[PDB]
Amino acid sequence: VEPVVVIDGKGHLVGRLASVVAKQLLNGQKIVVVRAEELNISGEFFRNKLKYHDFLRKATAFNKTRGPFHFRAPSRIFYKALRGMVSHKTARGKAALERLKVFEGIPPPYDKKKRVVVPQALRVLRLKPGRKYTTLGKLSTSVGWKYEDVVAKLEAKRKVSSAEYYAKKRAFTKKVASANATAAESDVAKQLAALGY
Amino acid sequence: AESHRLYVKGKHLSYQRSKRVNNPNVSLIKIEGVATPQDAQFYLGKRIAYVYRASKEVRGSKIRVMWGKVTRTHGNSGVVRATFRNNLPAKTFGASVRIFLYPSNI
Amino acid sequence: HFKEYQVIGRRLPTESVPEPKLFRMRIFASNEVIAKSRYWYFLQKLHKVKKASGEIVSINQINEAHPTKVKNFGVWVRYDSRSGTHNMYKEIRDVSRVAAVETLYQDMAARHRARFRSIHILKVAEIEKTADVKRQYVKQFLTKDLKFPLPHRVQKSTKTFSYKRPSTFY
Amino acid sequence: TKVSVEGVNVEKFNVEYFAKEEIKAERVEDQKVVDKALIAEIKKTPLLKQYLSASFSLKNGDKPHMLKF
Amino acid sequence: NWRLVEVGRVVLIKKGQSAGKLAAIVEIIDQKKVLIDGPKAGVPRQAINLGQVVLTPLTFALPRGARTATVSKKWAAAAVCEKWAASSWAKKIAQRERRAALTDFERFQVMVLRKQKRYTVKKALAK
RNA sequence: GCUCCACACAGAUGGAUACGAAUAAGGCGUCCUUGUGGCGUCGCUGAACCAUAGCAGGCUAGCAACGGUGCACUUGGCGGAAAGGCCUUGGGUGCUUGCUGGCGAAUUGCAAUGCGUGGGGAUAAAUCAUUUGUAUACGACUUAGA
RNA sequence: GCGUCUACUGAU
RNA sequence: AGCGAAACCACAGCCAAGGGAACGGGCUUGGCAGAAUCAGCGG
RNA sequence: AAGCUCGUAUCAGUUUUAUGAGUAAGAAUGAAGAGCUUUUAGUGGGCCAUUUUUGGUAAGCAGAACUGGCGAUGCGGGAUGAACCGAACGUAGAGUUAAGGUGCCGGAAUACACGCUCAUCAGAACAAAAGGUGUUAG
RNA sequence: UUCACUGGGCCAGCAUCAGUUUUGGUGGCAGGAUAAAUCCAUAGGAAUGUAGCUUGCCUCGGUAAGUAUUAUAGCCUGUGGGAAUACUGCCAGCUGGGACUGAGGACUGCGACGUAAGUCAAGGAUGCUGGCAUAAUGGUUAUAUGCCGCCCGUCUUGAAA
Repeated sequence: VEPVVVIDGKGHLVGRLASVVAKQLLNGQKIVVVRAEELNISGEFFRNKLKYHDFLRKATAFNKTRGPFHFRAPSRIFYKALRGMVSHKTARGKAALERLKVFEGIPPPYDKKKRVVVPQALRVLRLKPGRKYTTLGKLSTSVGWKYEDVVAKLEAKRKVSSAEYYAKKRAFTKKVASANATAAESDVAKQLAALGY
Repeated sequence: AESHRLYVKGKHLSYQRSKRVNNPNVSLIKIEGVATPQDAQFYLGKRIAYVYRASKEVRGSKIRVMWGKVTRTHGNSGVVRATFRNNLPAKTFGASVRIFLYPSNI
Repeated sequence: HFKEYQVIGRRLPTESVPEPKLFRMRIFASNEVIAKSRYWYFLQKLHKVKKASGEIVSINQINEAHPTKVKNFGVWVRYDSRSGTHNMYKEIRDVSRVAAVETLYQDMAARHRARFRSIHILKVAEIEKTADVKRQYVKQFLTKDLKFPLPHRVQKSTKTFSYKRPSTFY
Repeated sequence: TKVSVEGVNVEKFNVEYFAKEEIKAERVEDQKVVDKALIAEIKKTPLLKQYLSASFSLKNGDKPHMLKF
Repeated sequence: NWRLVEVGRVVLIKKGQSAGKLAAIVEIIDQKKVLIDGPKAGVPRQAINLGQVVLTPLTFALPRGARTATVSKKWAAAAVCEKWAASSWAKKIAQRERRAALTDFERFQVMVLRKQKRYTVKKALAK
């Protein structure tokens, strides 16, 4: 129904989020993933790191650059995983993949726009409590991502520059809530209550 | 005034197919709000429609319309099989399609 | 679903010996055919009478007198695995015998990887008094006014998206 | 919603009532008579006139398979 | 602070033929399966798994192993049905059911009343 | 691009509807005891909120109103991550279905959805050409001249 | 770890 | 400056794994990378 | 291929019985298309698996009795294939299956219930005798 | 020449039909231990011991040890009373919805209804209507979309080479 769906990266499972997003993306639905640096992956951090340096040994013999490229950006690496879940070799797959956009954090104008989450892909709803998990934050930095510091630095400003907006909205809604509470008990108002409204 | 849409809007996923062979004669359509095959039973037999902006002005209006009918439910995900007197060009995978309420039976 | 059927054995009566040995036993199975097959298999090992010479007289179902009463069923089981056969004893807390045996089979498949082929039911009986439940994990539920929470509840939704990020409080 | 119909005669609107081969006067008179007869019934239920005059349309999130008619 | 399964706990069935009907826990069988009784609600006495039933935040006194008659007597004495109505659960369920049953004319009346209420609220604001 | 001459025209159908954050805890109000606090309450899915009535949505009269809102200016801040949007301040300009009336829908007849080109006038400069070496097997590149 | 017809090595 | 062949040519080429006698070059799974275009390690 | 009397008990990769260390059925089942004379093209091969073996050593193996597929064999599936599973074939419209599948590439439920396991590359023909103060149950 | 009626071919919508097939609602039957459940009564047993009472104790005159089998809750065993209901199977039961086929071509027959007359869903679609001659509609060509497709014939091939 929504022309564009913004999925919050925080708390999501990379494997489950990519699988569900791929099918929706292939059905003409535009999806914009945000906070890619906060995606969570099951298993111990060392375990996740282990299956990242494995493919360096097999890049290519004749010419290393003529083979797989070691990408470290949290946004693109998640896209790379989703790339393997779609028939990117076909023309339709390429067009569908163009719909998906991934950015670290929440860059504008998406900051002022609502975002959604995927209940069937939340790490907090599938991983057993107490089990080790990979946050993908230090992992990206541990493999050469040098933008984690900047992301953390400028994420606080966005939160600071957004908490006050919510306070102002809540203060504004108080007047509306009081008006509704005092406006109730009227003949017109009671009619809506009887009809389920 | 604000909204005139009477047709139900859905999405065309892909033709009925298998691991290797595909059958373009049976289209699969997704309908908003249909979660289970039981709900899809109401949408069976309805006239399906597709709208796209053509280039040549055949009759003043560039828009062109293709017609079809629902046949039966497909899968537990609420997908419904669709058939058209003119098969879709297969380039509309993931596009939006119009499903009319008529013929009504309620 | 599992079911309980009672079968008897009166292998064809030789001259001057009608109704021999009245071989009565109880069988747990889903349908009548499986019950009869398991009865024949058990007879072929407990004694030497073959199915060809045997004859099934009647098969009657046996329900539970109180299918709404929680009971601590005692279960004796003889089964086989990659090693030689060995008897086993277990206690299961269930309302009905059929449910108890179903859970017994599921547990045997879980931990012992056994199945219907390798599982033989010896006897099932109810525990009439407390403190007779040897298994601690079963006696645990017998404590006075046992109350426990269910933290971290799971939930499912038809929609593939949600704007709330609901908590698992429960 | 069901309005009373016994108060308006409809026996004249037979199959032959419609034919072709700039508005016929008798049809206009019959329509006016029918409207004036049904106005009395319509005036009973409040907001019924406005409800009829309002064109029906679907809204976002509507589920026709769940809507009750 | 969590809802605890115990004798006399009132529960709501989420799935099955008895969905939307209240029930009371008679005795816990194990961590996964418990026994419930809902004779006032009409659900027959039968065991059910915790997955198919959601625990409500209300409770009432009930002896362990109480039969159907005793369960009904305790249900009547505690008036848990009246407590359910005042709970947000019953209000939400009634609101959801009523909206789905609204006819087209009733829906139009709802729209008109909502417009009138919005106009009144706007008039009563920014005064 | 200033300008003249001359011709050519991957899927819109109400609203991406903004706090942070745990998931063995988290919001709203009360209430200062402003502390890791007391009290009522929320979830248990968005099955929600806003919005939606008028020939593809007209003309016209009255009441309450002075509220709601499309339109350009206007006092100004924020937004630098892919800033490209928010409003308020003031009148003006339309509507108001919040309420009460008058004018007409037909014949469409029982559905076939109903912004660039090829030629000039003025401006901008870069290769061509010469020179140069700081470059140089040969391309390429770097200096200088109305 | 350092000790003991696929390809471009200079190019448009 | 100008003239002016021949050998050969079913068609021909970005790679890793499977492919049975392994021939992989046209089958499958993944990763590559630029119309056009000099020049070669002592392959 | 041509001719005959035939139509049946001609018979049958089937089964049972009075009766072996098949005899007969005024038996069970099924095909109405069985024999006799004259001759007409083509045919002297193996591979894979099995009931037998000639014996097991790290290991050579040739000789050879038997039944199924390929031979001459499509199509669905095991993503990838001769030795696998179902299935053998007139062009077609309508619905249900088998193998094989249901997160995506892939058309199909991220279905229900029991517990099991965090592998420093778990999991989706051989070293398999032991070790763990690893875990779940007797 | 006054007129009145009427008209070829394309595909469709509508009502009811015959065949195939898919999925709902509902009623009536036979069996289980004449279902077992649940409920009522009856004689007994017990604690994971209901109340009362006793014994000592702080957050208060109630906190864990007793007598205690229903008391200021209830549970189980056997018996009697009575219905209900899951499951299975049946109805030559009723009632909708979703998809395709229209094939044959004046009566010879098998059947039902109806007093007869006649009718019918009874050995294959009947009737109304929509749109059109600058038509309706159809074909061809070059890309595009999803899938499939290893280059031809021969020859030693067990075959593959």
